[PDB]
Amino acid sequence: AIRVTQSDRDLFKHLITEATSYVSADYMRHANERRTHLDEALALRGELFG
Amino acid sequence: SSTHIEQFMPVKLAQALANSLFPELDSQLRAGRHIGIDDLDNHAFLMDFQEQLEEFYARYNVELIRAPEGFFYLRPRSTTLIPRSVLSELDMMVGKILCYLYLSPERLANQGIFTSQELYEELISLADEGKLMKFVNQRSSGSDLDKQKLQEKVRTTLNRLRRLGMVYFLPNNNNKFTITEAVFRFGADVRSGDDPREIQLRMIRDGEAMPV
Amino acid sequence: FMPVKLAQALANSLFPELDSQLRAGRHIGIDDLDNHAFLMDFQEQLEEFYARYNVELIRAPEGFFYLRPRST
Amino acid sequence: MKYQQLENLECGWKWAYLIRKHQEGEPITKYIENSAAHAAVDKLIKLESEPVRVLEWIEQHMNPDLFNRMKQTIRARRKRHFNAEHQHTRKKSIDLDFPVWHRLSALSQRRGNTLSETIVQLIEDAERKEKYAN
Amino acid sequence: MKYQQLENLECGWKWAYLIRKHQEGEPITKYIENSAAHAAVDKLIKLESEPVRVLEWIEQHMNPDLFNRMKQTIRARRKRHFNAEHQHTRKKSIDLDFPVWHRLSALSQRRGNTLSETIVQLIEDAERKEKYANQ
Amino acid sequence: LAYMEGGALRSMSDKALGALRLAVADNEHLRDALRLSEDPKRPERKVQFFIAVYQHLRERIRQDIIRTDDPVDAIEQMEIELARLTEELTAREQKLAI
DNA sequence: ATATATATATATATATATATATATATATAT
DNA sequence: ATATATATATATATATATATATATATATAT
DNA sequence: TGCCGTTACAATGTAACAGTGG
DNA sequence: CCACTGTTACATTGTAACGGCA
Repeated sequence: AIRVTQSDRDLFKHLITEATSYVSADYMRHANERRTHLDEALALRGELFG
Repeated sequence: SSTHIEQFMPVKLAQALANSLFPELDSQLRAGRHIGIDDLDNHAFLMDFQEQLEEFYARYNVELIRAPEGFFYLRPRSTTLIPRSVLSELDMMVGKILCYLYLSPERLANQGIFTSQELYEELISLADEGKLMKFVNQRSSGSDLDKQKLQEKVRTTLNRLRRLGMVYFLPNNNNKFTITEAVFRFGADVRSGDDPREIQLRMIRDGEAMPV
Repeated sequence: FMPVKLAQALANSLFPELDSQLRAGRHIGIDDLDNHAFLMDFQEQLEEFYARYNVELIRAPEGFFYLRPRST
Repeated sequence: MKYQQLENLECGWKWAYLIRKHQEGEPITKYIENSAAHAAVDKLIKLESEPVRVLEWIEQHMNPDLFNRMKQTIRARRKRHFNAEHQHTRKKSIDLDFPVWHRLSALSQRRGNTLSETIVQLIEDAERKEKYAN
Repeated sequence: MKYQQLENLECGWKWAYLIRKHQEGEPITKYIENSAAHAAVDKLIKLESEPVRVLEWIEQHMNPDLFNRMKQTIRARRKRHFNAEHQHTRKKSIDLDFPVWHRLSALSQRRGNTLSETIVQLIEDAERKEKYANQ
Repeated sequence: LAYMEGGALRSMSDKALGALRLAVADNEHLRDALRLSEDPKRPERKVQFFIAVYQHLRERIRQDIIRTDDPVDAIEQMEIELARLTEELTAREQKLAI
């Protein structure tokens, strides 16, 4: 029972931590580049109008 | 490719059917034996390859069914390829009583080991002595000869249930036994808090219980 | 694993009825064309399958098949 | 009907396509149970070198939803096979940067022409402008 | 180096390339003996979930022919994967009839520019005509 | 992570995928979802796979008391159970010795 | 009340695989 | 020119798993 | 309608050229 | 020099959508 429960706990911990690490990194990236692209686009729009 | 097991049978089902435990378990199951937690090897075998065996046995028009209590068994359908049979009303009395003893704390000192005498005493305590005796013999009025006849009938029904796995005789004693969780099936008509007359129809529709 | 031809014989849709009738002791003769042909074809494997049950699948000189239980 | 259909060729095409799809994981057969699907796939695998029986195999075990895709794939294969004989009937494939393609497709949709017709007209106009200047 | 090299991605790409090549029937192995080639392929198959060891399997049993095609294919796959992020960096595939493509390629080779550049110049001349018509 | 730049995020995502490849080889559909999650044209796929991981660990719960279906919550209950089992193991080995 | 069927356990003999020790011919150190 | 070490073959006998037959308890049915 | 040609793509693989830095 | 990378111009196969025609 001890062996099984320890294996289950280790598997859960590793899976959860690695999935969060894999996903949140790219999510934050996409957010940062989205902000940057919006900032870039505003100036072009302003110049274009005049 | 040809000469390849997946052509005819799934790999896990074939592995299960080729295991050394399969034949004894299959013969017992077809005989009507219920499987409880006590038969650790057989119970684990059923758990591991549970799905393969339900689909295999479906070919016989019989459902391998695991009750919520955790005991597997076979329920034949109306189109069963394996014959079907129903327990006697006295068998129901003894099974309900056995479930009571499983759940009864007064007999906790027994630690699960019970003698047929105690079972009969409890049966007469909860049932109607003479009106239950009526079934043993139509002309009974409390005669002690008929009393012994009822005791013998109860013993015989207990032996049959032992054959069904609801009860185990002790490794050396056939006069003492230990109850198994399978007995819970005798309460399937009351496990749900609804009107008895609707639950009986539900069960009979499901094939769980025919009438008499 | 399992013998391949044994898996083929067991998987055949005729197997459930024939198995029930054999375990019921019924004797399969030449009259049952489909069952007799199936047993003829797959005897080499059904003998082992039913020997796993400590039973013998016997083809009589007349030809009919049956199951003979051992002591075990 | 413009291109004549040849059985020993289109049947080999169909066999290769189905084997490719099976190797790719596509469910070739209509049988959900794995045993029947595997048996049919083995029949197909050993069925190589046979048009008259691969056609029947298709009629009997083929997945219903792949019929249209297989039909159009064979159509395209036939057309390409017949067009690949002569240089002028062949087709040249190129990759265009997204802005250039966007503008070209805008023009093509606007004028109702195809990409080939639109580019031909534009090149002819460029030549005409050259001659105008020259 | 313009594109970041990711080891755990390029390794998976390489493994998929090897497996695809093998199942296509080509001799990825450098072994002429059937048994050693089969064993090496089986080990590669076992290496599915361990892309890191795939580089070593390459250095031990990869056919010497395939270095150039390998280094070409993974390079192109990297470029395409990084360009696919944004539309404006993507590529569009189109098919052209032989006469049309012949004329276009002759014109491009005349002007010494890529096909996209030639199309840009052409569409820009057409749009200049349209613009002066509009004004 | 907000401070860092794209390169480090990409590198650590690659490392996480490397860990996952080992952590997922056993499963078939979860592994397939992980593989599909690699397309750069459809970032949402990533999130879907994440859900699957949860949608996996939810079914790995053993019995009712550990049905804190939030996987991150079951860790504490499981650690409590491991500690408990340690005490019973000590008692049981003492009993076996005697 | 007793004949009879059924399940279980033990003793007994068969058949096969395998480790042990010895005999014989050849190889190689003395 | 010799004797010891090796490889080969063989019988011995050791152990296991199988299959058979008999005794027993005892639960059923007339 | 269903087949049949036809177009416009998508995905991947290669050869060839141009750059870049060790 | 040499190797490794970025890029273009293809090929190859598959697919969905139009439109013609019996």
